[PDB]
Amino acid sequence: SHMPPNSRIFLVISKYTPESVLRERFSPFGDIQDIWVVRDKHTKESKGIAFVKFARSSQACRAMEEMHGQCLGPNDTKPIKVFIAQSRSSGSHRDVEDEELTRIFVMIPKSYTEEDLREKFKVYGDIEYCSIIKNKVTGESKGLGYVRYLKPSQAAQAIENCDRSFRAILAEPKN
DNA sequence: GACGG
DNA sequence: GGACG
Repeated sequence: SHMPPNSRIFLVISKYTPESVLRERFSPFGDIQDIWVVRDKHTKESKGIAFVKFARSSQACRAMEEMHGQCLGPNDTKPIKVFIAQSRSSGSHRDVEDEELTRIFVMIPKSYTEEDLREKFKVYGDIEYCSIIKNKVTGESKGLGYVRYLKPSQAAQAIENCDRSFRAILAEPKN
């Protein structure tokens, strides 16, 4: 229902954009599992808010990257906003920032240098920065590393496609 | 502009 | 198994 994480997008749309237009415009980006136009309890009208759940986080991220800022109708004045949605549990409505989506955390052989890591992970997208966690006295690698990509979908692709022995997960922010 | 079926 | 002087 909510698996995998970061596979649901949050939309700020026109109150007059129906679910069918969301399906037509967002289905190219992946396997849609649920489209949900949020309606006001008292008027039963759209609040101008929607959720779209995709089968993969990479699909949700590509949808966000391509569709944020687009318009969906002639009567629509403002562009739509598309974010990765917060979970139902907790998630105090705060917008997920791109910095929380672009960096992955991997287990790697001790022999890897930062350029070895970049070589193995450049195939999933444009890498902004690679680092390896080392003993800062001796310089020896602790076998853990970070890869930050330019786009959230690139980090999602890496997590979904790289060898399972890397144990690739989204990296928590430092603070 | 944030949570149903 | 797992975290950034």
